[PDB]
Amino acid sequence: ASHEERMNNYRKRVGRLFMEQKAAQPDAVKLPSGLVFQRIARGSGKRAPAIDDKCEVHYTGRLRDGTVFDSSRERGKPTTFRPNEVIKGWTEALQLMREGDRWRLFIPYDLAYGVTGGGGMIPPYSPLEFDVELISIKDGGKGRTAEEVDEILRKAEEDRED
Ligand SMILES: CC(C)C[C@H](NC(=O)[C@@H]1CCCCN1S(=O)(=O)Cc1ccc(F)cc1)C(=O)NCc1cccnc1
Ligand code: NA
Ligand code: NA
Ligand code: NA
Ligand code: NA
Repeated sequence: ASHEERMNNYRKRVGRLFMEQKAAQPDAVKLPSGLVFQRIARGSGKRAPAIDDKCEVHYTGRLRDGTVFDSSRERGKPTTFRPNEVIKGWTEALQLMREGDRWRLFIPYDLAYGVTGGGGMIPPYSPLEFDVELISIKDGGKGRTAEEVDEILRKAEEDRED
């Protein structure tokens, strides 16, 4: 095995251990895609964004070792994204969040920057950790209802072992 293969095998191994350890947290929820989240706060909003709604958020992104690769909080002002403009783990999570929700997201590499990595700071095969707060959705949000979301999340917890 070449060095690159051995290095990426290592990256995949420790990344998978990280994902497993975070999914085993009692308040963590694992979704079928592989996305894991913990609720930091439950918002009072009643609608999740649609795939093309503009979401105002505060976030901090960290690698498995805690290194911060990007943070709107450090910039002192929120950032606005649509779900269809962001990595797959965020696209999925945002459509399951309502205004005021604050989540810790644990994103496996295949729902993040994948085999190439990104930004110079995220190497190949990196899981990512985000603390994300959904502050507002432009014009209220045209996605799932709070009740639709909660059923998905309830049912997701039920079928964890499946
Ligand atoms: C301007 C922004 C809309 C772009 C967007 N950003 C993100 O989706 C993530 C999550 C949301 C917060 C922002 N970040 S981030 O903080 O992780 C970026 C980052 C990475 C590495 C680093 F070193 C520093 C920062 C992006 O990349 N989309 C392209 C794409 C889509 C699907 C698959 N792959 C790539
Ligand atoms: Na971390
Ligand atoms: Na939610
Ligand atoms: Na990644
Ligand atoms: Na990566």
